[PDB]
Amino acid sequence: RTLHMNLIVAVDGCGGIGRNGGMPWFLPAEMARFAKLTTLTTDSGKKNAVIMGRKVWESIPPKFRPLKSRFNVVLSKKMKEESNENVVVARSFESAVSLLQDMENIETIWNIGGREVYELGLNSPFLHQMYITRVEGDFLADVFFPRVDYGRFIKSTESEEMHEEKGIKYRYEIYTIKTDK
Ligand SMILES: NC(=O)c1ccc[n+]([C@@H]2O[C@H](COP(=O)([O-])OP(=O)(O)OC[C@H]3O[C@@H](n4cnc5c(N)ncnc54)[C@H](OP(=O)(O)O)[C@@H]3O)[C@@H](O)[C@H]2O)c1
Ligand SMILES: Nc1nc(=O)c2c(Cc3ccc(C(=O)Nc4ccccc4C(=O)O)cc3)c[nH]c2[nH]1
Repeated sequence: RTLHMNLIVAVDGCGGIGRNGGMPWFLPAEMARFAKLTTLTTDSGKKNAVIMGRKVWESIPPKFRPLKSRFNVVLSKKMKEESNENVVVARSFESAVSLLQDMENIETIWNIGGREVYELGLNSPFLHQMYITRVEGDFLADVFFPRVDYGRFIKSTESEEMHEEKGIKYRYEIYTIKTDK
């Protein structure tokens, strides 16, 4: 085998995710949870995969650019091939998903996004869960999360407190596709 593609995103009050090619906020604790959720595997020795658009890859600091302990797939029609063994450039979403499903040591595909990547994942058969961090307020984003029918999902009822860093408040949400749930 089973292979799950889980989308992971942090949206503001207007569903915005990005502003001026970068993120509208800095939340170290939320980013630490992101790294944990996208890195940990039930079977050690197996790895997780992160599939991202070109602009997300460019928004990752070059010192951390190949996301450690995770196999990196970058969708791009323009970038040259990446010589690194942990990064691979895929020219289409279907080819990227096929390449990931071929690799046996990949446990879970974490769609970390870009709007087009989020939409493609939302239409993928491997779609399992959405891990949505809902941030309060309007950060005047220029790039947004795709429109999505939450009626396709079941919202997990675990107790979710409010979190706050640097006066920025947010809360975690987990949705599971109704086909699986
Ligand atoms: N808050 C969050 O959780 C969050 C998450 C992700 C991103 N963001 C923000 O949002 C922005 C990045 O997202 P974005 O939507 O602007 O861009 P993106 O999807 O990250 O990157 C777009 C690029 O990816 C490539 N691409 C996408 N789908 C493809 C496909 N099916 N086949 C081939 N190539 C494909 C193309 O590369 P070429 O241009 O080379 O063809 C395209 O121009 C930044 O502002 C970032 O900080 C925020
Ligand atoms: N929720 C949610 N938040 C996001 O920021 C986001 C992004 C963009 C992004 C994704 C990852 C990083 C990054 O390098 N992060 C880390 C930070 C500290 C320690 C380790 C890591 C690591 O992963 O190694 C930065 C930016 C895509 N999708 C997202 N979803």
